[PDB]
Amino acid sequence: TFISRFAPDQPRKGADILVEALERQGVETVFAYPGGASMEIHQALTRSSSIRNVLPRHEQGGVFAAEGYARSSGKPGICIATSGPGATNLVSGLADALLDSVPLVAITGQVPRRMIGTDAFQETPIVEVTRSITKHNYLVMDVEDIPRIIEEAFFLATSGRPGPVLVDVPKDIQQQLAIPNWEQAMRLPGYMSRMPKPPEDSHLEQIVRLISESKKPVLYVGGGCLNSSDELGRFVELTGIPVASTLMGLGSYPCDDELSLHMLGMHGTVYANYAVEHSDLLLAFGVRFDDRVTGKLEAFASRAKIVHIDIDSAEIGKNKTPHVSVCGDVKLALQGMNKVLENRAEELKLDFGVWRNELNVQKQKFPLSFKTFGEAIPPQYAIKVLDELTDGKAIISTGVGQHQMWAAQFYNYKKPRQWLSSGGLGAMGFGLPAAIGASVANPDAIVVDIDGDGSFIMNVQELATIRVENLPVKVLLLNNQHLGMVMQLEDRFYKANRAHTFLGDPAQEDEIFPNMLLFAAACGIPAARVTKKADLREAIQTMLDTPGPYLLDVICPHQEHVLPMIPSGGTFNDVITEGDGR
Amino acid sequence: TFISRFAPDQPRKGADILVEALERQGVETVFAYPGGASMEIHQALTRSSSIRNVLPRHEQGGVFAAEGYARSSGKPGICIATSGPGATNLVSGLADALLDSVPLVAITGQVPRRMIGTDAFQETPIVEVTRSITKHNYLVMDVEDIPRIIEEAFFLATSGRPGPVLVDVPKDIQQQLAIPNWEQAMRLPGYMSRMPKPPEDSHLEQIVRLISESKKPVLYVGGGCLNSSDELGRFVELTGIPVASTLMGLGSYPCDDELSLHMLGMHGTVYANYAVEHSDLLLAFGVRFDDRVTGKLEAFASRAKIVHIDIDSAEIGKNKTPHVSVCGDVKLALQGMNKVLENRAEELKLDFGVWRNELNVQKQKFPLSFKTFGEAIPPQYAIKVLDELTDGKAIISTGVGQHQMWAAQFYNYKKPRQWLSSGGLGAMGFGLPAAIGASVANPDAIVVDIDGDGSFIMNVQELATIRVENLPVKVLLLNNQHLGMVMQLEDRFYKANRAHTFLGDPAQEDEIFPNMLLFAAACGIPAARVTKKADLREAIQTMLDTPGPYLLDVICPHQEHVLPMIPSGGTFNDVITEGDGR
Ligand SMILES: Cc1cc2nc3c(=O)[nH]c(=O)nc-3n(C[C@H](O)[C@H](O)[C@H](O)COP(=O)(O)OP(=O)(O)OC[C@H]3O[C@@H](n4cnc5c(N)ncnc54)[C@H](O)[C@@H]3O)c2cc1C
Ligand SMILES: Cc1cc2nc3c(=O)[nH]c(=O)nc-3n(C[C@H](O)[C@H](O)[C@H](O)COP(=O)(O)OP(=O)(O)OC[C@H]3O[C@@H](n4cnc5c(N)ncnc54)[C@H](O)[C@@H]3O)c2cc1C
Ligand SMILES: Cc1ncc(C[n+]2csc(CCOP(=O)(O)OP(=O)(O)O)c2C)c(N)n1
Ligand SMILES: Cc1ncc(C[n+]2csc(CCOP(=O)(O)OP(=O)(O)O)c2C)c(N)n1
Ligand SMILES: [Mg+2]
Ligand SMILES: [Mg+2]
Repeated sequence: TFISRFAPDQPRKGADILVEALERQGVETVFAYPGGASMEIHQALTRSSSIRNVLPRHEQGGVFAAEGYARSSGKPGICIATSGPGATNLVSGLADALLDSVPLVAITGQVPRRMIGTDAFQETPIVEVTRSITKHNYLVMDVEDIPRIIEEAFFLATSGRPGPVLVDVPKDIQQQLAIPNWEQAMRLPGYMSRMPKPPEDSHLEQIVRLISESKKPVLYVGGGCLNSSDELGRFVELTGIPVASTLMGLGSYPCDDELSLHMLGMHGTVYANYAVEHSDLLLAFGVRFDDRVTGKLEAFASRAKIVHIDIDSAEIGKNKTPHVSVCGDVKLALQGMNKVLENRAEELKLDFGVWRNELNVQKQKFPLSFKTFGEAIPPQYAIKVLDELTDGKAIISTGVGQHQMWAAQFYNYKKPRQWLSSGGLGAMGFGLPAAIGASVANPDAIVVDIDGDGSFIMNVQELATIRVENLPVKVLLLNNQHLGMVMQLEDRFYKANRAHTFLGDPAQEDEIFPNMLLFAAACGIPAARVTKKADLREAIQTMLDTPGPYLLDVICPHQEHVLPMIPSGGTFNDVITEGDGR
Repeated sequence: TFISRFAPDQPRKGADILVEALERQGVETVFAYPGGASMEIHQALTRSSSIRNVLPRHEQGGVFAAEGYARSSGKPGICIATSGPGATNLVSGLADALLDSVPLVAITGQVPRRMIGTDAFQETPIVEVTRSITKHNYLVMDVEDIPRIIEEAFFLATSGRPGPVLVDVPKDIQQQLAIPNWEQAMRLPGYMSRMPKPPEDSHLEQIVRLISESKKPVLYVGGGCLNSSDELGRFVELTGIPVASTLMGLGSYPCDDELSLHMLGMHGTVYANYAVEHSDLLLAFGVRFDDRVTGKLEAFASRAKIVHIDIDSAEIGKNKTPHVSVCGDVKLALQGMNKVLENRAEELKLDFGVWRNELNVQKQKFPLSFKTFGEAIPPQYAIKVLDELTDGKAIISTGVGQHQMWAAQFYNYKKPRQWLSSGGLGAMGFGLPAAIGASVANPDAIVVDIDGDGSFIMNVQELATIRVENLPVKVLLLNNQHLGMVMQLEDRFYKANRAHTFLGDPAQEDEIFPNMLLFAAACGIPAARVTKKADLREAIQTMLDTPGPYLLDVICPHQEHVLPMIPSGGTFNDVITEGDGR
């Protein structure tokens, strides 16, 4: 029973209907940047006693904060912007939320309805621009459609395969007085008709049947299992199948477990890729068969029977045609298969110890390794220290690059929604704002941003947002003074010819530039810089123990390479296991 | 006779054809940020001995730098980015270059042709996204189309009404070897068929005829006259008609002249708006009748015969239907009308001294005024000092807000392409990167960024670009600690109820936050902060005299309001002339 701030017979502004529509959706936090087209919304936002607004310093930071808010909680992330340049600054976040399937709802202001199409002031057709980078978008043409469109937006953004939904609201609609109807149904007939039904018991038995007939099975877990942590953990108990996770599925199955193969793919471990290559049964639960995981599709699981489970019927048979397919919630498919495995425990043999001890041979032969040069800080080792000092219980957001892979390789995430990273779009500067939204969604959680010097500076303006909002965001900056991941491809395929990848000052090469500590100092954030490996443990411990925000400039040798590596479009027999830029 | 770096019978990479296509267009500077999809281009960029690359710290800064490069020189601005997040970061600049008609060419990398549509890694349909915010865009599907598409891109971006043109280049096309054909014609039949012919002598005489018959004529000059500085200066000699410029036409006719009415519109001077309201002939040369200039269209020049000259036939009669219309280059229309006025000098009376001395009455009755409170720095006065200390010969780029209007009101720009500001889209954070491109295009010019604390922080990362590239960019920061322009609308129409407009730290209200000096310090840039009006003249003089970059944190009282003001959709009888937030 919701309690409104207005009488049921009292006319109110359209912006008041919009804010109340958010309150009725359970929204507690929004990331709104004001402007002329959304000032009525920002005015009605102050009249709400339940919706907190985190004012960013850039709308790209606002939408990225809404992603980290969403990614670290499962709730939908809500960002608000004004028309024109405010909306165009959300584009990177919307395309990012789409490719990673993040529940997000973006509300942009717009010129009055009478002015749409005249190339007016701050007038851009944001609906036409964001049509291919959003799950769905709207353009409110009447104040009475506000409750229905907002309900459809949150339903579309959260149900099925989640994604971003944009709601363009003209200025005159925000000002028009009306009495909202909260009981009008949603106009989504063909969407709901396509919502997958619970999986049939016939499909689940044949999958369980194929498990007992298989000798070398591999679990291909991805971002679709973030809500099935317990269901997947029980499923491996009854089967004993090794688990290979994606960049997005990290945390679904604990990386520190003996059955874990960690990450597979281009930068995935050798033993995980070996398991998929030489498997006879591939259980692809909650994945989309990205090119960064398969490489040449004909070589991916070429000797394996593929079982694909998805909530998006478009992903099934999209890149790799499976044997058996199940269109539905993998959380339910695991629940059904679990009670089939325990009731048929005696019937089914289920002892793949020959197969996993074949993989454990590769696990000790080709493990995740890193060199330590003198006292220079290995970035891999620095992240391994953060794992130890936080007991693997810290929410980790990252940028995109070498530091992004090392944060995925050398951290043992125990639970899902702990690993926040742009994997689909791979957007730099995602780290710092995502940690902002994650800290707001989880106030009592250790939130650490493992960013790179190139990614960190892109949205460095959000350091002011961290201090103003008093958020205990930790910034573990892995400063390599380079556009590292691009530099690595230059060393491998372009004879180490630098093409605009150095980020420091060429007039002073051996001086670390920029001095990121002064960036934190400008925003009243305590900062420190560590260079030698001995001082690394205390420095990270100081960052964690110091209350509030903290930036740690961890200096790393730039010649490091992310290993192992499979070149774009290769097979398992093309994995690069050694080598750097020295 | 161009000199290629390759034999005419030698196959070369597609990226080498692309760079050579830029060299053949006279490109001397590009603003490129590397990525996996554009690494081949960045590799071929290093092999060029004539194209300098300014590496930004954010692609939004790269495209804004290309705008300032273009806006301050008339040459086309070229920015390059990678696929996915690199391209989505150009969106704000492309929509900005479209609404302000800035010649710009954007080159984005893309996944190989065989992968377009699979929602691949860093794969977004940038052509579909940017179709409504670009003059035109391309998707290269064969390496042999590179010379033709690049030639069509630069021709479309510069000819007619200029605008942005995007060229999406897949990765496999950059790698494909070929021998380019530089002599293939452009496939633009219906574009060139619509290119306006030189204006007929019949139209120009009737315009000159209407000038002698008119008693109260007003010149409505805009961004279309930036290339007609001399032609417009001679036209007013032969007619004596007062000149009212737009936010975009600033500098076309010197603001310090006795016939100048300065800016008209929402925040335009009272005497300029009075001239248009009580005119009988309105010469609208190079304008588009924006809502920020006309307000209620029925009241705009309601008693005036409207003569509209444009190179875009779509703008003629778009918002305000004119009497006489001329579709063509205003530079030629002025040349034709000039030689008609001097050959008919004796026939035509041409003495509007009764009308301009009627306007000079309003010029002294309601001039541009500002209060000076104690020793607090008036932002208007600070800009007036910069005009004096630079002799009005400094290239000025600004953000968007209160400081943007005061930089337009209280600076006497003597020549066009000296005033760089986002007027159409009104994009914040445009100031600092635009000054970067302007300084590269005009190395020996005084480049000053009159930015606001909200706009400056959005693209503050480009301070590293200024130091690395050793550009003498001056930053005159008008720090009001608020989202000023939005705060002003709160004081006027929302009873001064603050809705997320304060940018400092609420835990320490009287402390200036953030300390922007440490931002400059982090990037090795000398900085200073002035608070008292007496120290203002020496501080600005120190900024100018100090070689290289320099940031001046000018603190201003936030209660200041931009005056005069006409509310959105009003008439001339609705102008607000006094009032602030005190
Ligand atoms: C520099 C860089 C390197 C990278 N290299 C790698 C790498 O080596 N290895 C790697 O794995 N990734 C890598 N990526 C990331 C890669 O591009 C993809 O993000 C990754 O493949 C994601 O795979 P995913 O399908 O598990 O994630 P997602 O895209 O999040 O998975 C979405 C899928 O889950 C389904 N789904 C969602 N909910 C449900 C449900 N309830 N029931 C059933 N299905 C559901 C969706 O329908 C969809 O099919 C890299 C990224 C970057 C930036
Ligand atoms: C906060 C804010 C406040 C603003 N308030 C004002 C204000 O008070 N006053 C004001 O003037 N602006 C104001 N603006 C800016 C406003 O939105 C527009 O940018 C402004 O009206 C531009 O008018 P313009 O047509 O002269 O500029 P432009 O858009 O640059 O003019 C383009 C026109 O010139 C034509 N053209 C180009 N080349 C030629 C040629 N060779 N021959 C003939 N025609 C040509 C084009 O076809 C087109 O019609 C404000 C902006 C902001 C951000
Ligand atoms: C906005 C954006 N631009 C470009 C890219 C392409 N890119 C991917 S990784 C990388 C280099 C980033 O280096 P850094 O952020 O410093 O992390 P590092 O690899 O050095 O550890 C780039 C440019 C991207 N993913 N996003
Ligand atoms: C990216 C973007 N977001 C929002 C707006 C709307 N807007 C226009 S002016 C302004 C306030 C800017 O204040 P500031 O940059 O500090 O300049 P000031 O008015 O304070 O002098 C805003 C938010 C915009 N033009 N661009
Ligand atoms: Mg780095
Ligand atoms: Mg300001």
